[PDB]
Amino acid sequence: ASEAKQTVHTGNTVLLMIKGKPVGRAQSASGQREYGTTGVYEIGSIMPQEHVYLRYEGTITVERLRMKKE
Amino acid sequence: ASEAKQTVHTGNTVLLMIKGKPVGRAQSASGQREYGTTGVYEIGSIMPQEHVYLRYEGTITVERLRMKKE
Repeated sequence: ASEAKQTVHTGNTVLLMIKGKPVGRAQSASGQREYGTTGVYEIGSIMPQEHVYLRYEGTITVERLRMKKE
Repeated sequence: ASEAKQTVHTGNTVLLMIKGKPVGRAQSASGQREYGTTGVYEIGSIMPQEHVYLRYEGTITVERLRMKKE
């Protein structure tokens, strides 16, 4: 039995590709992402009035076993 | 302590108003005041005999985040 209504990605389900070649023996990939969300405050209340996005940042980290070639 | 019970004013306990409308996004206000207080000296003592007020001056500075309107 194979159902689509629930499914999760897994290490076996996902290829990593660079320039149209799959990366062999990749052990992990970690993608991280940040928007710099800054809260707006003013005289008259302690509450945040608003949030603003100010600076996008992100990194991709890859661990791999060192092959003898490629 | 409850806001109704604090002994000290704090930024949330006060509002800034001009022409009967609250000034939004107010970050700070600084009020300064000078009296020109000058000491009088005379021959026979090294010490000021009295101080006198000469010229009142004062400035109020307001700083805000710039809104898209108002």
